[PDB]
Amino acid sequence: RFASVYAWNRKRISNCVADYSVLYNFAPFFAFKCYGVSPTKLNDLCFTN
Amino acid sequence: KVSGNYNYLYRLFRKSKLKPFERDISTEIYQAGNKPCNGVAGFNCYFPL
Repeated sequence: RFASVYAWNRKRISNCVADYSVLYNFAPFFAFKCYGVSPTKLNDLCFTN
Repeated sequence: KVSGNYNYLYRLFRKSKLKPFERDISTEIYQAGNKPCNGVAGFNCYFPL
């Protein structure tokens, strides 16, 4: 029941350690377009939030 | 111009980072995953230029 584009919900994530290397198996994952941050340099970066 | 010359491009992805004063002439597809792409350049496989 994901929300609409006009009315979206923010899912705050602050108490856990986030690795993306195994979340690819929860959906077909049609798109993985993103920015200068390296896709492999996502599991190690210590984001403030 | 409205589109700009596409002759001048820059690389985005490679397995190993650069060494001082080395050229990297190569037309390939970076494999951002465990999918052996043959040049389709779709999901988990991107054009570096």
